[PDB]
Order: sequence, then structure tokens, then C-alpha cells
Amino acid sequence: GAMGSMERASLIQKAKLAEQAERYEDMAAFMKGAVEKGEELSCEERNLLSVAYKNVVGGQRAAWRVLSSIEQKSNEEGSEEKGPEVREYREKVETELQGVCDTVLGLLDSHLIKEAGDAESRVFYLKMKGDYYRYLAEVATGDDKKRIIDSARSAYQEAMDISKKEMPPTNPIRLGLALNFSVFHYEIANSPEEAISLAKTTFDEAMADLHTLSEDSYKDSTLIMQLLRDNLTLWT
Amino acid sequence: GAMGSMERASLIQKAKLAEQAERYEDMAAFMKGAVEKGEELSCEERNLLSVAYKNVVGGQRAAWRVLSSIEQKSNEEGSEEKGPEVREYREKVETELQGVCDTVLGLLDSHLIKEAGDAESRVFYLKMKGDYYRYLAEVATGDDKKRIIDSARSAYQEAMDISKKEMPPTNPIRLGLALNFSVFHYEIANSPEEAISLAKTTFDEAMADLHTLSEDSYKDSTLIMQLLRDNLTLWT
Amino acid sequence: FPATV
Amino acid sequence: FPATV
Ligand SMILES: C=CC(C)(C)OC[C@H]1O[C@H](O[C@@H]2C3=C([C@H](C)COC(C)=O)C[C@H](O)[C@]3(C)/C=C3/[C@@H](COC)CC[C@H]3[C@@H](C)[C@H]2O)[C@H](O)[C@@H](OC(C)=O)[C@@H]1O
Ligand SMILES: C=CC(C)(C)OC[C@H]1O[C@H](O[C@@H]2C3=C([C@H](C)COC(C)=O)C[C@H](O)[C@]3(C)/C=C3/[C@@H](COC)CC[C@H]3[C@@H](C)[C@H]2O)[C@H](O)[C@@H](OC(C)=O)[C@@H]1O
Repeated sequence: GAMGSMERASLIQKAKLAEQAERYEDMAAFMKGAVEKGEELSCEERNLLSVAYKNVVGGQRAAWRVLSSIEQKSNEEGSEEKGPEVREYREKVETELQGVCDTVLGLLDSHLIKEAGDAESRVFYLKMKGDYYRYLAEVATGDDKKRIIDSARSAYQEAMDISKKEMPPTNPIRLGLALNFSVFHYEIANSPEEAISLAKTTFDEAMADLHTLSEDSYKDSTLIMQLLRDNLTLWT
Repeated sequence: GAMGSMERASLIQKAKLAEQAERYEDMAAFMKGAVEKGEELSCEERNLLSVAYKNVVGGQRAAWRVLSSIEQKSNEEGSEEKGPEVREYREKVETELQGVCDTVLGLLDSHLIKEAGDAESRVFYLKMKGDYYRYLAEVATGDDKKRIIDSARSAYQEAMDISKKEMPPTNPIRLGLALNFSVFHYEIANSPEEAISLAKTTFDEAMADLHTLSEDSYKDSTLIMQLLRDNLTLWT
Repeated sequence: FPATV
Repeated sequence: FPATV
């Protein structure tokens, strides 16, 4: 749409400016423009895309949880009836959140996943697909809830099978997928045991593979193993 | 516009929800809706309006300064010529910033200032008017620069004359106006001496009036005297 | 809230 | 940058 007249290299350049300015909504729109040029994204470009949307939907999720919490409070025994406003404003944020998740998923589906033949790009896009369905599951409430949770699990699982076949245990994408799938098990799929087992074996297999690594072109991997450990500490 | 069908009390209620969720753009739109109902705002409502826009324009200003700094760097001797993108993206943020300042000023002008008869509401709206012209001066570059700086000074000065006649020296609005006018002198009007003299006499007159105050219904005043002192420490 | 990446 | 309110 709006980015159709801008050069692909000018979109990538502006997305990096928007990142430095913490302007994530502009960053997401530049990267959506760039995707819509129809060429594959490089490793660096993939990172720009995922960071931009993670941040946009991250602020929506934080706002949704403040509002949903207010809303649940107003439904407790002896809470004063405040009218329709809290539900209305919660639904507004929620529908804006859902439209951003639908936009990311439409980008994955047209045509990032289908054209992704290397493991690192394929796994990366399937992880994103799992995360965005997960964000949708967090707010899902009606009939769709089961199906959304399953689209998340199904995307994460396909990314896991490929990452296990094609990537070393310390690969940062392989590690971040396991971190996130493991959170899915805990917070969405009601499977705290599967969550804990996945983070543990993930952490342990990556430990045993550190010796093969240069010291350090693997700061992202170090950071993620730490988040696996922090999750394990919260959960056990 | 978009808020024309919502109840005034429902706009105020939603602006307070949006504040708790740190959703400042929604907060600003709810408060613009509320202003456009054509009734005066209470003291609490004024605060919601000013906080919402301070925060929206605060993030635009922070982004504008990142971009402008990048842009000035690309104009130094021996900097690689990066094309039109940095200027274009800086102008985009800048024009969005200017439209938000024009929106606030249009609200002040239609019809908040003209209907404000008590000192606290009149001074408050004139301060906001000074601040928004100041934000415009920060980015102003052509012919308009002088005139904008003067609309700022003129609004601040009228608020100062009223605050000096009608409010005690420890009044938080009187104190915040002096803080901000003093920053205007320093950063916009090229008058560091006037800036320093204003913050000092402001701080000293408020000190001498603390004894009349309950201990403490004046946390906002305490906080502002501290910012006067921090500015004085930066500047001297 | 647990960490994700 | 100096403080404003
Ligand atoms: C947005 C661009 C910038 C800020 C320049 O890059 C973000 C980051 O980009 C890369 O890091 C990725 C990366 C992250 C790292 C774990 C952050 O690492 C450090 C030390 O900061 C979090 C980011 O969101 C990002 C891009 C995302 C993912 C996640 C994406 O799923 C679809 C899966 C795991 C992780 C991978 C892709 C990490 O490699 C880099 O390897 C990081 O550089 C270093 C020194 O670690 C850089 O900070
Ligand atoms: C937005 C609503 C909330 C967060 C509830 O209120 C913001 C704040 O609203 C009031 O504080 C005002 C106020 C501010 C205080 C200095 C903050 O004080 C403390 C201790 O947090 C900064 C805010 O932006 C606000 C509304 C703005 C102004 C400024 C507006 O110019 C047009 C002039 C000076 C200052 C005045 C109006 C302060 O009274 C209150 O007196 C503060 O309450 C306390 C305990 O000090 C409250 O935090």
C-alpha cells in the first residue's frame, strides 16, 4: 500500500533509522513495505521485521493486560458497576492487537514461509508464526480459542522438527524458538511439565555445544540460555 | 470527530484507563473528544489533557532529536553521502510533531483559553500554549522561527503576569510555568541569564512561602522546586 | 511473566 | 537537556 512507491533499500534504511529512534510502528510499516516488494529478506532484514512487530505487539499486550486486569476487578463480588467503558476500551485495544497479529501472519503466509528454503529463514518465520498465533491465543475467548492454540502449536512444532534436523543446539534461532515454545506450553497449553522438560533439555544440549563456539560470536545465544534458566527458576 | 458519539463522562473515564495503560495517543484522543463537548474542564480533567499530549509530543521530540542528530552527522566533512532518506524520515516525524502541536493549539484557541476565567485554569492553558509553541520553535527553521518564538514568549508572559497577581509563589502551576519559561529562555530565546534569574527568584520566593503550607498537600510543588534546582545546577 | 524472545 | 513539566 503506502510503501509501494519507496525503494526497497530506502525502506530498509528507514526501518534502521526508526529502530534507533524507537519508532516501532514506523519500523513495522517500513518492513511491511520491504516484505511486499516480493524479494526474500536477508538475515539482518529478518531481524528488523521481527523486532519491529515484537515491539508494537509487546506494547499492545502490556496495555491489554492492564485493561483486562481492571476489567476482571470490576467483575468481583462487591465491586461497583462502572458501566460498559472498561470492556469497550479493552475490546478496542484487543481488536487493534488482533489486527497487527493478522497483518504479521498475512506477511508470513504471503509469501515469506513458502519461499524460505534455508533452515535459518524457515525456522525463523515458523517461530514468528507460532508467536503471533500465541498472542492471539492470549486474548482468545470464544470458539476459536482451541483452533488458534493448535495453529500456534503446529507452527512451533514444524519449526522445532527443522531446527533439530538442521541447526546446532546453540543456534540463537533454535534456542529462541525453544524458549518461546516452552512458554507456550506453560502459559497457553496448560502443560507446565512439557514447558519445564523442553527448557531443561534445550539448556543442557546447548551447554554441551558451547565448546565448539568462538568466544564470543554468540552473545545472543548466551543471553537466551540465561532466559531459559530464568524461566526454569520461575517455574521450579 | 471520531469522539462525537461518546458520552463526555465516558471520554474522561477512558482517558484515565488509557493513562493507566500508558496508551497516551488514545488518552490524547479521548481528552480531545472531551474538550470538543464544549464544556470547561475541571482541575483533574485539565491534568489529563496536558499529560496525554506532553507524553505524545515528548516521544515525537525524542525521536526527532535522534533523527536530527543522525542528519547533522551526515552533513559533516568526510561523512558518506547516504541519500535523501534521513532528511525524508526526519521531515516525516517533524510534520507529525507539528500536527500534534497544531491540534493542541487549536484546542486552546477553540475555546479553552477564551472561556477560562479563574487564574488556575487561565494560567494552565497559557502555559500549555507557551509549551506547544516552544515545541514548534525547537524544529522551526525558516521564516516562521522568529514569529513562533514570539508566540511562545507572549503566551508564557501573559501566564506569568496572571500567576504573579493571582497565585501564591508555591502554587504548582505557577512554579511549573516558571520552570518551563525559564527553559524557553535558555534553550530557545538564547537568554541564559534571564533563564537563570527566573529559576533563582522563582525558587527563592517559593522557599519563603513553604511555611504557609500543609505538610504535605504540596508534593507536586516540592518536585518542581527540585527541578528548578537541578536546572540551576546544570546551568551554573 | 516468563521471558520470551 | 533541562527539566520541564
Ligand atoms: C533490530 C536490529 C538490531 C538491534 C541491530 O539487532 C537485534 C539483535 O539481532 C540479532 O539477535 C537476534 C535477536 C535477539 C537476541 C537474543 C538479542 O541478543 C543480544 C545479545 O542482544 C532478540 C531480537 O529480537 C532478535 C532479532 C530476535 C530473535 C528471535 C526472533 O524469532 C523470530 C529468535 C532468537 C533471536 C535471534 C534471531 C538473535 O540472533 C543479533 O545477533 C543481536 O546482536 C548481538 C550482538 O547479539 C542483535 O542485538
Ligand atoms: C494524569 C493524572 C495523574 C497521573 C493522576 O496526575 C498527574 C499529577 O497531577 C497533578 O500534578 C500536576 C502535574 C505534575 C506534577 C509536578 C507531578 O507531581 C508529582 C509529585 O508527581 C506533572 C504533570 O504533568 C502535571 C499534570 C502537570 C503540571 C504542569 C501542567 O502545565 C500545563 C504545570 C505544573 C504541573 C501541575 C498541574 C501539577 O499539579 C497532581 O497534583 C499530582 O499528584 C501529586 C500527588 O502530586 C499528579 O501526579
